[PDB]
Amino acid sequence: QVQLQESGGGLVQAGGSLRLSCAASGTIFSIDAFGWYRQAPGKQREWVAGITSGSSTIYADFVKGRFTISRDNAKNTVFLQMNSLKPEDTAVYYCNRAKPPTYYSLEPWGKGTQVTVSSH
Amino acid sequence: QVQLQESGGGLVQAGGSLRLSCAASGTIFSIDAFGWYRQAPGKQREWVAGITSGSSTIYADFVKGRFTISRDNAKNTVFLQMNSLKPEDTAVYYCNRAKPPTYYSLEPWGKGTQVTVSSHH
Amino acid sequence: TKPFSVPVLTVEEMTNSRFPIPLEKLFTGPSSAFVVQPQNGRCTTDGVLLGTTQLSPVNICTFRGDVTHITGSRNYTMNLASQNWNDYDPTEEIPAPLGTPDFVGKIQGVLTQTTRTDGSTRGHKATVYTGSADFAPKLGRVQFETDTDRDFEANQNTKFTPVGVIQDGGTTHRNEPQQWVLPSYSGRNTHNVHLAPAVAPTFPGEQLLFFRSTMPGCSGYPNMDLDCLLPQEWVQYFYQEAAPAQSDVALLRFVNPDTGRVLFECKLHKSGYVTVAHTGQHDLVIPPNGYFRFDSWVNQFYTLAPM
Amino acid sequence: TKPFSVPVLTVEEMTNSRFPIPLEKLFTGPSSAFVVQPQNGRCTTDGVLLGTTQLSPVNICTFRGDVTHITGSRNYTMNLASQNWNDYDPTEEIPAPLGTPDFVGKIQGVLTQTTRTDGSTRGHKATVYTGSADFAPKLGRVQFETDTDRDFEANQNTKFTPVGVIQDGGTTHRNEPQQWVLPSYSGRNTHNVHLAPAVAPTFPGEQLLFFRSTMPGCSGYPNMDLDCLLPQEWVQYFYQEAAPAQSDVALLRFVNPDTGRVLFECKLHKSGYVTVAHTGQHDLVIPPNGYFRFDSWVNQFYTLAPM
Repeated sequence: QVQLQESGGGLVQAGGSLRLSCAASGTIFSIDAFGWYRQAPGKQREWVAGITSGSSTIYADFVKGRFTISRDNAKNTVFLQMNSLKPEDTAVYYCNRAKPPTYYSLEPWGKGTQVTVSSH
Repeated sequence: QVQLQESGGGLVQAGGSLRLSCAASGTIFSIDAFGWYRQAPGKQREWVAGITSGSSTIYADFVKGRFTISRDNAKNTVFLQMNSLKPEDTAVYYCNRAKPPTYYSLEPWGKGTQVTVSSHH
Repeated sequence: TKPFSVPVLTVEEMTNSRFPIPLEKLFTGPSSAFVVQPQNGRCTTDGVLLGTTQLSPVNICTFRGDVTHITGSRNYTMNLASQNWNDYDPTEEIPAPLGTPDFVGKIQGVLTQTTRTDGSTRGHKATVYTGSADFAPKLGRVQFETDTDRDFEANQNTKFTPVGVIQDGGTTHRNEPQQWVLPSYSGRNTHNVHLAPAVAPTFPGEQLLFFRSTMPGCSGYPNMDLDCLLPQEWVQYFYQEAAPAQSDVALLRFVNPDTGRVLFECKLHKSGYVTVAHTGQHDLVIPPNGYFRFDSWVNQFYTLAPM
Repeated sequence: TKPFSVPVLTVEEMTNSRFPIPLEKLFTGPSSAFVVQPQNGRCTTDGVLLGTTQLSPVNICTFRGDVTHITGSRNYTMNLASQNWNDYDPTEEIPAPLGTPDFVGKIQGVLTQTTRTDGSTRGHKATVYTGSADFAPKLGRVQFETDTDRDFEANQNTKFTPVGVIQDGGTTHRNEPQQWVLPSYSGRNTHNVHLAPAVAPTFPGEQLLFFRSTMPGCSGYPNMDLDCLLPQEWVQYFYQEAAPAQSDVALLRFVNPDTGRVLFECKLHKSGYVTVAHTGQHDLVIPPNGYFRFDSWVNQFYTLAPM
């Protein structure tokens, strides 16, 4: 079965940076495209970044220039590097198998990883 | 329009007593029958006690003479006197309008009142 | 002049006319001890719809309109619209909007909503209490108990999709729903109007034949039996065919199409219900490919062969 | 010899054949940017069901069977049964069980279960991901994402009732469901079998005519448009009538019964889809009592009157 497991979240200072990881098992990783998504309490879930099997990338306008998605096929892992963080980036972050070019997600979700950006 | 508002729950030791109250509005209280119900986490909600507009009473098998349902039409209030409490009685308790003779409930629920009975274990 | 008939469909190919689920089986039992007056699944053999009956089974026990939050609760009042979102007309000579539930019980499903400006959407578990004092679909108002006090917006299209029934306890299991108890369609202490009539066997030794399903249960120990007097497909067919009735009673044979063997016969009354010659409760055992076949118009003194 | 016809039913009286909701409107637009190959709502004019099409409106996008899960998981695998709870047979020459969803997207609804011994019941929010690698209804297995990891029992009858669709984000709103993208019915990296064919207009100036509904949305910003090639009632009617086709194209006129005026005409193709002469993307503005009327079999080169 497909399994998705995010890690790397925590409490970070505004303007800080951190890297999330997502291990995706149970599929043929090298032929899949992936996305990162986020959801804050009481808000709709939203897409933030996508990567093709060819390692071409695309970003939501509100993270462009700050976030970088990448992949390591040998590790079956997708990463999200998050720089210049703001309180509006606080959310649970999730990765998923995705369908380009619009990057709707395909599978039931993993548990996600909490990112909270302090306003102090 | 119908409102149901429970109070009187609490934490007690095995063998203790509580008195639950339920304030009902939005109906003609004096012609209604009422019931008490309870639900513990992960279990089905179940009926506890019923009272007719004539103030006749009837109880579930597990009550075994320990609880008394009554009504005060003047105050639009139903009561559940709860004696000889056991840990198995732990639950959120609710009152409702009910349909005799089987006492199924009729209305959306109030918030209920928590009863917790500790075991002197 | 157009000849009467019934559809060549098996029981399992057909649909309950009182809740949006397939038929499962045929059942007969005595019914002198309660009133049999359902309002959905009511149609004459010549195509006149009765009660709250409309044509598609997916609209049965659905509601649509705008919602307003009931302060101090997780509950919402729905102000009903028509199915096509036009204004509801409370002056039509019907008991309640077509497809309204016709029994007292707790119907659980999902209340969904779309915000028209951005197309954002939301959905919540919801229960309608059709025995509640405030259940008044004929006046255009019903209430839903939900799991939110904040998520539904005002003046936005909202829909309830039914799933099943629940039970919250009593002196016995299966004490609710009460499928033969009509709701008070305009709320507590009101007159129901424009009802399809109660039905009963009038011929000695006869009982009603019921087209039976099992409603999903969503919590508790509900009575999930649901009997309708006509399959929904028979309502749809009579409406379309509108064949004149040549007498008050159509004789049907239930036939195995592989062998041509007749399993039993029954009476389809012109006002839209079926009787069989049997005494007692009985689950009929039928070949799954069997179907009903209209054979003759008969007079008022026809004695059926025992079922 | 038996004359062909279509039902005298208005659009709003009829039902989508790809999800259990009423029809709302007629819609036409170009379709060269996509492959139009739905598997529900497929039937020839002489009554041969195609694809995954079956007769019951309420069984579309429903599933039944027993469930299992890995300890700690809120995801449950359903081992599919047939509609009547008999064993499912993966060797029948169909793409997937009749009524299986025929599009890629996320269908939310409710998973209900009854325990046979005592009649206890339970219901939980559940979503099926028909674009997931493990969605494999042709093999007899689908999975549901639920809000429990402990309440369902094994070897007890379990049903999924569909409510609506969801969306979880992307480069734009309304990027899923993809109503014209078939699922992989046997799961990832497998080829579909026994499909009803794709359809398209033939001649200059023609477009497909769709029978359109709006699916409920349960979260996010889903594309709720749902187009079927035939109303479910037309499937039911052609199956019942089985009138022989005298050519490959039936000419229908859409009529206002109050004035007798013809609003437009259209081709109903023998293999079960409709075309009109129009260039553009439009909902059709129709009188709500309008209906379709079969007028003539025509040759395959017939020129429709432009709308």
